[PDB]
Amino acid sequence: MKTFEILKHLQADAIVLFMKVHNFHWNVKGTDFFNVHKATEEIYEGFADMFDDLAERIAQLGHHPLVTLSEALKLTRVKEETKTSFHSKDIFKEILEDYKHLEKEFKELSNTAEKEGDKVTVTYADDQLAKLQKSIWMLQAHLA
Amino acid sequence: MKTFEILKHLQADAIVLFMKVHNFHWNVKGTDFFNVHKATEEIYEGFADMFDDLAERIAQLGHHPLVTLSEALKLTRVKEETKTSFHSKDIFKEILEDYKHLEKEFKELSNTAEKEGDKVTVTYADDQLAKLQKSIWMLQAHLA
Amino acid sequence: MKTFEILKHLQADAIVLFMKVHNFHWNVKGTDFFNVHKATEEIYEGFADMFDDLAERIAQLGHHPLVTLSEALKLTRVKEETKTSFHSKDIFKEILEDYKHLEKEFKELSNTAEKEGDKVTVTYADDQLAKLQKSIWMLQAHLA
Amino acid sequence: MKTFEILKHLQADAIVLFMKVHNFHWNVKGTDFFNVHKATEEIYEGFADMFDDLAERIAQLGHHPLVTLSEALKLTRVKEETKTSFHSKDIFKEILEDYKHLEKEFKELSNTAEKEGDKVTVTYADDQLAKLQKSIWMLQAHLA
Amino acid sequence: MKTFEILKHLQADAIVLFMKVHNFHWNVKGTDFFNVHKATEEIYEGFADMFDDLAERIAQLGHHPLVTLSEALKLTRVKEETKTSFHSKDIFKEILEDYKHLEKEFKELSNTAEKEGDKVTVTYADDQLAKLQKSIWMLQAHLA
Amino acid sequence: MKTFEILKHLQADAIVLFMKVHNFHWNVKGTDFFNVHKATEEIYEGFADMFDDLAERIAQLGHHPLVTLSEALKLTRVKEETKTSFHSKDIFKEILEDYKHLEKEFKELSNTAEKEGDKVTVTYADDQLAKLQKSIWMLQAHLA
Amino acid sequence: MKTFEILKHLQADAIVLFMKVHNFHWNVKGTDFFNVHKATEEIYEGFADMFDDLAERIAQLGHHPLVTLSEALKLTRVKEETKTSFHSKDIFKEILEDYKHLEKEFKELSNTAEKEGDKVTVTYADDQLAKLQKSIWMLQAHLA
Amino acid sequence: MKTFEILKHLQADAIVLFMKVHNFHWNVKGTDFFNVHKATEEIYEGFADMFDDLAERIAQLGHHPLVTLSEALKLTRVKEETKTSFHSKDIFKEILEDYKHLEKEFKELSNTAEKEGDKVTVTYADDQLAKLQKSIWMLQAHLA
Amino acid sequence: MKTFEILKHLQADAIVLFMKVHNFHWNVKGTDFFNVHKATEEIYEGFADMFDDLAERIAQLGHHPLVTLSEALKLTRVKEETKTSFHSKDIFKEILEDYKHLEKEFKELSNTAEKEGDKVTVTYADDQLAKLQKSIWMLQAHLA
Amino acid sequence: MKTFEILKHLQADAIVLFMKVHNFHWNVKGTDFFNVHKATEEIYEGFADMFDDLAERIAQLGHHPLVTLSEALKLTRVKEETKTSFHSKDIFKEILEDYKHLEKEFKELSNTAEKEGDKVTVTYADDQLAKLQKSIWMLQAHLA
Amino acid sequence: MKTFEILKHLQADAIVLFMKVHNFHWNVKGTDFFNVHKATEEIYEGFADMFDDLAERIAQLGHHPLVTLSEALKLTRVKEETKTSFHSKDIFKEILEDYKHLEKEFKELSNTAEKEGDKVTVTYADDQLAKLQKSIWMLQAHLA
Amino acid sequence: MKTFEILKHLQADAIVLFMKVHNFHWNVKGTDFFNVHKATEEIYEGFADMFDDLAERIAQLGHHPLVTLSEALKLTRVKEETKTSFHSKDIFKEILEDYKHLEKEFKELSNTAEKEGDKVTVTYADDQLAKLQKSIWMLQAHLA
Ligand SMILES: [Fe+3]
Ligand SMILES: [Fe+3]
Ligand SMILES: [Fe+3]
Ligand SMILES: [Fe+3]
Ligand SMILES: [Fe+3]
Ligand SMILES: [Fe+3]
Ligand SMILES: [Fe+3]
Ligand SMILES: [Fe+3]
Ligand SMILES: [Fe+3]
Ligand SMILES: [Fe+3]
Ligand SMILES: [Fe+3]
Ligand SMILES: [Fe+3]
Ligand SMILES: [Fe+3]
Ligand SMILES: [Fe+3]
Ligand SMILES: [Fe+3]
Ligand SMILES: [Fe+3]
Repeated sequence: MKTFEILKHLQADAIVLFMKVHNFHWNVKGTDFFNVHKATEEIYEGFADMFDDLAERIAQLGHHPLVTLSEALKLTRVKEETKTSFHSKDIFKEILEDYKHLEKEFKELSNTAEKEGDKVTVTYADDQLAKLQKSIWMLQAHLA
Repeated sequence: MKTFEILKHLQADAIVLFMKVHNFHWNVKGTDFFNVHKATEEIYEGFADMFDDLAERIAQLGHHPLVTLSEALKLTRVKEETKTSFHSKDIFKEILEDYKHLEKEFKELSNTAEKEGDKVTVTYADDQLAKLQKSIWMLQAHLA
Repeated sequence: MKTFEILKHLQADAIVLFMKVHNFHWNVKGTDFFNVHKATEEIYEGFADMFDDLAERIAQLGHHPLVTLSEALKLTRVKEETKTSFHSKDIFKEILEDYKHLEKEFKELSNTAEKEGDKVTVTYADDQLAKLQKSIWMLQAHLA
Repeated sequence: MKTFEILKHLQADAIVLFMKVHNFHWNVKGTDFFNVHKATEEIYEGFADMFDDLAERIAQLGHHPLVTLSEALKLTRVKEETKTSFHSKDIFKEILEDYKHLEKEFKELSNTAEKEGDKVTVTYADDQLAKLQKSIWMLQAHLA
Repeated sequence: MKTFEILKHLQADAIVLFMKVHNFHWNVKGTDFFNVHKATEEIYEGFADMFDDLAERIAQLGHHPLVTLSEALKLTRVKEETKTSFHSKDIFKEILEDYKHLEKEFKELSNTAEKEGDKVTVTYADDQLAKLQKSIWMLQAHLA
Repeated sequence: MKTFEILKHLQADAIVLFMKVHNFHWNVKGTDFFNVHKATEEIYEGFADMFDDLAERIAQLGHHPLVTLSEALKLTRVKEETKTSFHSKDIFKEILEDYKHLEKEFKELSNTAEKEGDKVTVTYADDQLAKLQKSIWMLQAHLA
Repeated sequence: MKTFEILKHLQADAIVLFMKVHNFHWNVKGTDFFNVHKATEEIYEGFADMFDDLAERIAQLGHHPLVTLSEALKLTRVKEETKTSFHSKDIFKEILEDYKHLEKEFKELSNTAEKEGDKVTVTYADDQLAKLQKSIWMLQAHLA
Repeated sequence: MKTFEILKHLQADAIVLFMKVHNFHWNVKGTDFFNVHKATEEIYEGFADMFDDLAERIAQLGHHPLVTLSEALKLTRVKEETKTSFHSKDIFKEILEDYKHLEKEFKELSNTAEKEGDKVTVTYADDQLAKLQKSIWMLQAHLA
Repeated sequence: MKTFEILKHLQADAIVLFMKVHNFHWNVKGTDFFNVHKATEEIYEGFADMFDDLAERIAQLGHHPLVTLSEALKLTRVKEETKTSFHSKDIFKEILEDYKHLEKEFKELSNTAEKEGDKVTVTYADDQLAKLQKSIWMLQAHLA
Repeated sequence: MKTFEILKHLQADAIVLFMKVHNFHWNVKGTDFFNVHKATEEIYEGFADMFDDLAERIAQLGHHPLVTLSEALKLTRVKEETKTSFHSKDIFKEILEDYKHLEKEFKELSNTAEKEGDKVTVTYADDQLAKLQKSIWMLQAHLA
Repeated sequence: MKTFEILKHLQADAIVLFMKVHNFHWNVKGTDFFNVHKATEEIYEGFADMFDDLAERIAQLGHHPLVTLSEALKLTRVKEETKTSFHSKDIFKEILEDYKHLEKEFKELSNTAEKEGDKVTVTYADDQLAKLQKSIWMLQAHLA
Repeated sequence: MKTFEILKHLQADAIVLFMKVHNFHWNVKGTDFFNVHKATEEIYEGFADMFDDLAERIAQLGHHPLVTLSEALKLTRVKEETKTSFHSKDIFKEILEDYKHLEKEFKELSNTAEKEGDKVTVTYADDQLAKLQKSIWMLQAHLA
């Protein structure tokens, strides 16, 4: 699996997670509501940035980003969430597991782009790893 | 078709159009590139607001917003765009036709919510009509 | 009961609730203290805006707003709170019930002002309903 | 008289009042000069917004806004002011009477647009009524 | 009369004056309307800060602030104003006399808190005296 | 023709051009719509500043600015535009010719005010020439 | 009297007027107190800028600005004000007469600097004339 | 123990608490993570201000602030925390006890500086007491 | 010498020092020019604040501030500086000695206002001491 | 060719391109004038940053940046543009080819600095590649 | 030598001085490093503004600005600096002499543009003289 | 020595240098006082950021940051400074040598993290090297 393919799969994961976290946003229950509600807004606004970043990296490489939701659904490795009620504990557990998935995928992006001498994608992959590793650390602490 | 059903169909249209306009964003060609590129960013940021607005209106009404992309695709009336190259003329024509569709749908939202005495949804529907009518006017002028 | 009378009763409720929520502000206990303390500040600052809005709507209609606390106490439908210690759960339950009361009263304001052809008051009533319905939704979620 | 006709007459009134209030701006006498001078600036900047708002509402409806001063003068119901010296009392009396005129005209705009099912114009008419009713209240108080 | 008692009486005066000055705000007549209207807004926003400051000082001392309007009315030394029409001269005279009252009361707060070694309350009392003495000076000049 | 007369004729031209450019604003057609629409807004906001500047210069000189639209129409040298549809090319050509006219008139203002020793008007005339010469240069480039 | 001499006399007038207007600031009586108090602050902050501007112009010319109050008093043409109570009418009359004096002096600065080919001082003199002529116009209107 | 000695001991406590609270910052566990994490950042940024304030007060008095960590450790009365995992409850209890300690020490600073006639240090001590008393109140409420 | 007398003498010192430091501002020589030039601007802007503060404190006490430069010169204890060339070393030495003078005078203000029970003036005196003691410390370091 | 040599050649290219793009800025013709004019300003402001960045990287490495235009002209690989009239199409083609050149040169900077273990220059080279690749993508789209 | 020729020679001087001052920026030695480094940045950012100003003035006059570095070098009267190490004293001396040169050249620009009746260029020349005369004054003081 | 060990030693160096530079801050002597005083504040605010950055990197790696000053003192390689008086020359020499030390240590962090495939730490190490290399360059210039 080569660089543009990894990016396209990640673009698909970003839009799917943009959606899944909106679900958490709307359907969180319990007294720390304002907190989760606030934090989920910042998270899905991050996914939409990731989505746009990945797409423009694909274009700059000479390839076509994904341009439909059905292609997103075809290419994603993320399970969509159908439940409609959550406490902060359940939401943080879900987001953690997805963060861990993305962390593995950005690690492969980094390593594969290095093998092809694509320095700009390495730098981009390494910047996302830094953000993911920090969020994973924080979420791991929420659950302890 | 009752108020929450109309809202849910519109929520589905917003996410699908959020995606379609990203396509225009990435794939516009020609010398007014910066202009289109800039304008499409403002448009899909509007769809994501519309998406979140509609969802929270659905929740406040006691119902569940849509929480998956496959439900978006099931409920939408919008055709997804598979082409990957455009000039500003082609993009503006597409966006106009979709604006006209939404304008009809928000008109039905307004009228149906009035029949049920749902004043808050009327006000919301009427605010979106004002924005749509202004954008339609402007787009109609781009194409003249 | 006619438009200016409904407004005056609501003006009385706003000042009384401005006070009741200060009580919650000062007397909240437990580890989410900063959260409640912050949120109550935003709530009673909203009541004081509501108080000033209702008063100036009364004046514009040709009538006198209420100008004393004893008239507030005479006209209010809100029970004053004498307790001086609370957790976030108790505070959110109280505020919800009062929000529901105001929501019924703004609904009557809307309907009565429509019967008299007072469009400006309808618009104002409908704007407050939108805010109340959103806050009710959120508070209902805090308690689930 | 139908919706676009009422709007066009109002567009004509806005430009004429934009001018009349500049006259007050320049020609106010007495020790509260800074006050009037300041307030008239805010008033004619409001008329120019009203002028541009009405024009773009006319365009969105499929019709042509007025595009010349002589058409403004043909269609206006406002008497132009030829005097060149005033105290604050004289200025506030003039502006009040014109505000009352506009308030009647926006009331007809609201009612006529309702009869045609033009929701966006109703909302716009109702927003201007709210501003006019507040300014009328204040000006009525200046003169008491 | 000991420190917390003086504070509680002052808390009662602040809410009562918050109300009385709203009356001036709404019911001022004459050509300097914008001025009074503006100044009264800044004054009652000061009383609400004073109200919240005094309450939190009471809490920090281990005691309960007042939490109802009827307790405000029981403890206040301020006469509520029932009239509903004023010129700037009448309003400034009223506010001056109330400022003088508060100045005497904050002087006693300062002296009593010194006798108990309550340095934080002294500093707070002395800060309010500085504000009151400046406002008294200015109001005394309005009336000369 | 003496200084105050030249200023008054220019005041008349500014209001007439304020109007003519609103026409361009509303009635521009073609794909660079956002651009023209944006630029015309900045242009007529400049004319309204010019209008107010000229008027206050007239007042400071001891004379009366023009205070009616019919006096504007009597004194102007600008032809009002009755057409209601344009491309950017047609709009820029129109605005250029009017800029050239104003440039000649501000040159006469400068020279005549110098002959009377009116230094403040010279400085003002010279500042407007600088702005006009820059805009003329730019518009001349649009059409090449 | 040559350029640096005119500047030095003006520097002396600026500091003396800085002081005289502080007197007005502190000692104004009557209900428009806030207005005068505000306006005098802006006026003496202008004199202190004028003072610093004139001084640095003197230095740039190779000469020494005045560096003591007694030299200010020796060189000034302004009468110091010993009274300690005023209404807005008395204050505006005083400031007008001093503005007229400065206007004559800046006119001589302009003409003398022209005779010596000192373009920078001309430009500076002409900028102060513009400010003075505008303030004179406004003050003349306060007194009508 | 004289004024500069009390200040130096407090400087030592501030740096030690700056460190201890970083520990809480990094090692907090549980779902209100964002809250604690946020609040601890604001707390240790306060200690570093206190540290710099105390040091510059010592210098202004003619003495040397502490300039090494080992001198901090020699002079501090605060126990360093070696544990590396906490919930919000444990953190708030720790911070409260340290706040109470500092409150006693600033009380002695105030009283000792009064005995020496050092007014600036009294004012500084009294300002820190106000902040400490407010934070103690809030923390006491977190634990109820 | 009683409180208002001490204040009036200090008002006289502030205006005289405002002037003396302008001299330093204009006439500093050497390579750290920008530094001194910058710092002197901040210093004389402080004196003008001190001047206005002292004056309004005098007024609030029922007395007349000084309103002429000749009264400033009569009452000041500060020697005016006639030299017109300095290095940073000479300027800092001068400013230090004047700071020390003011520090003694504000100490007497504090002590005398305490004897009369004038708490607001004490607080004001103590705030100026804090600023003076900090500046003295810094200037003493410049010269070491 | 070693790291400092590559940097110095790039410094020479940046100043030469800073100049060439000013030419485009001034001499662009056609109706999208504002667009090009705006974009060229942002481009040559980027070259001047690149120029200063490269120079300070050279200095930090122990070597001398280029300090004359004739050394710029000696070392540059960029052809200077002598034509003085362009449409947006011609300008974008020119800038693209130069962007491609710089992209090759920054790729060599990256690879050579890696061979010498100069991590800071690699990071800097990789950051410029990211910017260049994005601009190349966009310009390539302008021309399609 | 006529107006456009003088401007073009000055454009050449601005780019050459932009470069020479970058040299000072990078190569200043000694403890006031931050100061020089800061000041040189502000100076060469001024030259680049001067460069762009002169160029656009040339274009507005109907002529071609210089568009290559070799034309800059051909037309300049400024000696390029080849040294690569300086103290603040050496840098300020260099910049002063170049400021004096530009001051003579802008004086000729002013006088020649007056002879041709080119008012806009006079105003521009006179504005640059004001800036140059102020900087010359300051630099002359650095060296005393 | 492995990655987390290098980070922990650096965390210890950051807190120790945070302290040492406070010493320079407080105890600098001579006329460029404001400069050093300002620069040291920016430097120790950088160390506290470095301290917090290193700590959170340690936590994200699964290890415990240092949480006591005595552990800082145990692990540091930096000599604490006991002197209490300095000129800018002495301070800059000290800070340079410590910057050089940190530069060697961040180089080892980079190389060791590369050997373990820890990309996020490499990126972080390389970002600190860039800052250190720039500061070293500047400090080296201060001392030349
Ligand atoms: Fe994008
Ligand atoms: Fe939301
Ligand atoms: Fe209000
Ligand atoms: Fe518009
Ligand atoms: Fe609305
Ligand atoms: Fe509060
Ligand atoms: Fe105006
Ligand atoms: Fe000018
Ligand atoms: Fe200055
Ligand atoms: Fe400090
Ligand atoms: Fe204080
Ligand atoms: Fe004042
Ligand atoms: Fe730089
Ligand atoms: Fe430009
Ligand atoms: Fe942190
Ligand atoms: Fe990076």
